[PDB]
Amino acid sequence: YAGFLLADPKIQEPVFLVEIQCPEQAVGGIYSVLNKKRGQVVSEEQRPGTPLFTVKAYLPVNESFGFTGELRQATGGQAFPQMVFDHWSTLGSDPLDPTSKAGEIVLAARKRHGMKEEVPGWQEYYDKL
Amino acid sequence: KSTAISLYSEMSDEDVKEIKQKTDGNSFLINLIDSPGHVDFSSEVTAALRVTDGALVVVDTIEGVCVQTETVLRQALGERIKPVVVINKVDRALLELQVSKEDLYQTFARTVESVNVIVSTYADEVLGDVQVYPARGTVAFGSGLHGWAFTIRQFATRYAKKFGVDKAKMMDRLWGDSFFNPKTKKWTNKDTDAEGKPLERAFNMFILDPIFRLFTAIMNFKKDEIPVLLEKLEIVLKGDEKDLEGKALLKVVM
Amino acid sequence: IIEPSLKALASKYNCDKSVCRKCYARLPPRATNCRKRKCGHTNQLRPKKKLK
Amino acid sequence: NEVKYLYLRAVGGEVGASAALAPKIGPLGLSPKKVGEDIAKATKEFKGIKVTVQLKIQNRQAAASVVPSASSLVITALKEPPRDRKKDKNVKHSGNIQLDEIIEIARQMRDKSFGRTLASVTKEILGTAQSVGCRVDFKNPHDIIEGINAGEIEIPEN
Amino acid sequence: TYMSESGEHIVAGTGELHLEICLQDLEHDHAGVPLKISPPVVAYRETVESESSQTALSKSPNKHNRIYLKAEPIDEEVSLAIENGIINPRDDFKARARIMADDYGWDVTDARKIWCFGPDGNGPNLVID
Amino acid sequence: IREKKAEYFAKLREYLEEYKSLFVVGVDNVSSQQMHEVRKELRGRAVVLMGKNTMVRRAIRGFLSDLPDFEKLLPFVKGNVGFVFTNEPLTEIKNVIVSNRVAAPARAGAVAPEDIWVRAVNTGMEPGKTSFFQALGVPTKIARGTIEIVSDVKVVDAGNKVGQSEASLLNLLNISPFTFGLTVVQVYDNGQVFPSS
Amino acid sequence: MKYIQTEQQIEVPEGVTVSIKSRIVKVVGPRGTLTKNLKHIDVTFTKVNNQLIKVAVHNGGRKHVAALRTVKSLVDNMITGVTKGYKYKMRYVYAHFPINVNIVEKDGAKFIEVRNFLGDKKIRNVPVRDGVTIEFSTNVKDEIVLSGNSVEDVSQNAADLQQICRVRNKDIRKFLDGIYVSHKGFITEDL
RNA sequence: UUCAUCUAGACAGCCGGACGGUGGCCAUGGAAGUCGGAAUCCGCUAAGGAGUGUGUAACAACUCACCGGCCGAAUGAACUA
Ligand SMILES: [Zn+2]
Repeated sequence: YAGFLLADPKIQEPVFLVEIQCPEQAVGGIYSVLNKKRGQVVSEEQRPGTPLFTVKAYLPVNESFGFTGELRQATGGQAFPQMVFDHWSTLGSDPLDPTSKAGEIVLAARKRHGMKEEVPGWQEYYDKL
Repeated sequence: KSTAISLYSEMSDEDVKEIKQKTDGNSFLINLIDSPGHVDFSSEVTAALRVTDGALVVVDTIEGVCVQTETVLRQALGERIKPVVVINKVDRALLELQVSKEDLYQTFARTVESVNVIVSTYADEVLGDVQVYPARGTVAFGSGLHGWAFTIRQFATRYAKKFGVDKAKMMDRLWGDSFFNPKTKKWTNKDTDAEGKPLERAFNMFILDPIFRLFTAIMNFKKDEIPVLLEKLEIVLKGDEKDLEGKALLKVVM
Repeated sequence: IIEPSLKALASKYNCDKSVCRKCYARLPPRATNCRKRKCGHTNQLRPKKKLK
Repeated sequence: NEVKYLYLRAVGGEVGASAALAPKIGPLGLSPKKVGEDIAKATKEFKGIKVTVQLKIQNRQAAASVVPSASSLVITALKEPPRDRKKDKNVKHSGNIQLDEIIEIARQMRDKSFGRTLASVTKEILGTAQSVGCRVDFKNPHDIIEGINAGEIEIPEN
Repeated sequence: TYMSESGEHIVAGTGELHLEICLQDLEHDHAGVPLKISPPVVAYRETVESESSQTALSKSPNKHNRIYLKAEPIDEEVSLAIENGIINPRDDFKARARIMADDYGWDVTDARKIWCFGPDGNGPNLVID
Repeated sequence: IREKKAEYFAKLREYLEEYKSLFVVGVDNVSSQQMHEVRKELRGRAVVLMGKNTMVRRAIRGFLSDLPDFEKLLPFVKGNVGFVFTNEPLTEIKNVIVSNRVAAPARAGAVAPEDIWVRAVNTGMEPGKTSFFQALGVPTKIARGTIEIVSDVKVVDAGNKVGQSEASLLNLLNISPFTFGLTVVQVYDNGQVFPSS
Repeated sequence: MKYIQTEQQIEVPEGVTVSIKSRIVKVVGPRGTLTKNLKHIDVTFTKVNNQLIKVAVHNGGRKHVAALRTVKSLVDNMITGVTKGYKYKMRYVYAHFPINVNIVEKDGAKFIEVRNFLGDKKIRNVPVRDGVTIEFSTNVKDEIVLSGNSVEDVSQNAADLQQICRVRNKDIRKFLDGIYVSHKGFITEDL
């Protein structure tokens, strides 16, 4: 418990791999949409004979609620998603600082877990000697 | 829900002899499932799509070929399903836009050319000829709400009973560059300016003309025009349904 | 729908306008100064946002 | 017979992906792998450096041909190790390629140039090289134009 | 429909309204009893993103024993190997360490002194003596 | 400012005293690349330089003492005219300038010169552009995965300007109702001017 | 500033005769006679040769002298307004519902009818001022013809149908429907 | 008040060109004038920025500086109270 809290603790969140069968005009929203929900473009492709793309992307599960509808709302219903979890990404922001970017979900995790308000720092769990 | 419904239709020799199908008998039995078209019910239809070989893709003329229309139509073509295309809500197009003779003809062309692009873009290379053609009789026009529609092949026969006209090639004559050329009685293939007063098409001249004239009687509630044309129109009425006004007289007559 | 030429014709009157920071009126020809006295004929203009 | 014509920015000597060809060449009924194979063959010795790839289709034959590019060809000559995307961002380029090397390419360029004199073509082609910012013969590329204007780099217009 | 890793029945559906009407059956048509709805919580993972700048110390309740440890960010490839069976807990020492030392660069000696895998004996958390 | 125009005055003087004969090039509707290809071809043969009509008109006034011949051609110097000095056979120079043409595309706004036709031709075009074809209201049909026109139609009349949509359709089929190139109105030769024709 | 003398010229073509009182301007031509009252302007008219009229203001300021050219535009528009006329072509703009236009009479006022605009059931009746003509002209779909001698009269009414048909509490950038001025020219073609 | 442009045609106005090298170096999945870091080069030049905006995901298709056709005498910009 002590040793974890001295080595720059971080939290890692699961990442979907999402691939989209979308036509040409509506793909532009995805690049706009993803950077508003931290989505990451992996690769673009088009099926031979049809004009629709097939574009693969990484979206953290965090920003993945209601995502298709706004994708449906942004694309006029023309884009169609296929959704699957791929891997985990590490949060760049500190999850120890209560006012940090990762420090709100963990505080919410404290809210849903019943734990204290303060997060255990490395000062506790460690007998200084 | 997607439940099959039973539908039974007898028919006479002239229309069963004119059937290019591997089959035998005089009876046809139609089993139809009404899947809901909501795109978020895309799984109730994908099971529903598989169970059949023909699919009735209903398309609205006002909104045109919409986004979800394309999607399920591509889904049907994924299974190699032969489609029949029916456009509803002509009454909407004939009462909201009031497109008189050519715009209605042109708008139909817009959609059918649009859908023909889709079937030519998504025809699998085992059938090839899944293309839809109003000339081939796979496209109808009518009002689902009011419960009336027509087919060119059904309409193609109605004329030789009074003109003695050929049937084989007039079914594909109703579309494209071919013009009835009234005042001359010749199915010309170009306007040619008619030496002045450029001449009309057979489609506009023959089929839509009675339709729009009846509306003028009906949609303005013109009591003086109903009885004369209906007798020319070889239809019958009932003892009491004659006494119905516009937007409801139209329903029963067609 | 509207044919593109007619759409441009109408938008020249409906969208191709400017706005004063202070008085919000839709009255440029191409103006550099507002015509209203409530804004004091101020020169602070923006082009009216074009849809999408 | 349709002579279909296209360009690329595929990097030399590194197999060009069909993923930038399948959108374009895929529609025109072509096996991507074999037509792509032609691209790699046309780009063999150009290893490391992007260059545009002329491609002439004479009835479904991918005759790709690297357009010899002033920027690209000079950078090949610098001897700097072929840049891999991963390796480093915006690697600068400083090969000491001689001015005499340039005039050979200028003779490769006058057909695609407009200068009255062959020296004027050198002004142009170095002007493209001037964009790149690489060093040439331990001197400012711009002064070569001025030096040429000063009658110093006399070009054998033949 | 299925259960999350934290013991909450996580129903899945096509779109936002589809959940409404399908659930609308539950209280009224399908099940017939009123229940509540909440967004499913995303299960995070905790890790380090540094190399344990300061050495961890802890004292036993009797203070006779002391433990000195280090924390290090095991890389994703080892994590990928662990979860995909490349590094098998059931395998024995002098064989399990060979592949990951050979194909992941680890040191011969340290990889031999693996005490256990955690949690559950096959997780991605590791102890090195 | 003044120096360059005097420099231009000097530049005209030099050509005025280096080429006995010249062409009066009509520069109506000349694009920029078309100029580049022309000056590529005339290399060695001719020189091309045009400029301000007033500067050209003013410069000769200071040159008229040495060059009083150019008086006769001035009332032919009207509008878009330039100067092409050369000492090469009459027939050859005229044809090559007026032979090399460019099938100039139709940009939206340009007046339709004459009635444009669309013919029942096989487009050989990928179907995706059918929407573009539909936009102009062209009856179309898909055979061999390309659009094919059903009927010949006079799209627009002679006169009325080509709209944006029409310009889009013409550009797609490489149809271009515009032929653009360098013209020549007059010819000055050893102090004897006559129309080019 | 106060220019001592500033004037503009007003060409009189062959078919125009101008009767000018103190401020009562009367232009007489082939198609009729136009009259306007300018008692608000304080200008000075002078006939030079029956074919040029010089209008000058003495000791006029920037505010004062600017309106003089306004008068010349006013008189010139009268001159061309009685000779070439002023014609306004009006185009119907509609996305789904075509705007239904009629000509109707109420107490003998030549009311122009707008029905079914945006599907609305109300009747727009706009009186036609004297001298302005309404024509529905073929060969351009859904366009009416607004013609009359005086530019002020035609454009005020040509505009007024535009304002009654503006969309409320809606994004006008998407609802382009309306009846919009298409051309402002002269009744005589190329003249 | 200052600084300018100006019959060797000032400004406004209607029209044309607004190239090629050139998808300038590189990046981002892709970037081609325009998410950006970078150089502000050369030829033809009547003149054109490795680009002022519309613009696509990129393309592309438009467009402006820049300069030229038509008219003719003044005009521009920044500051003062
Ligand atoms: Zn204001």
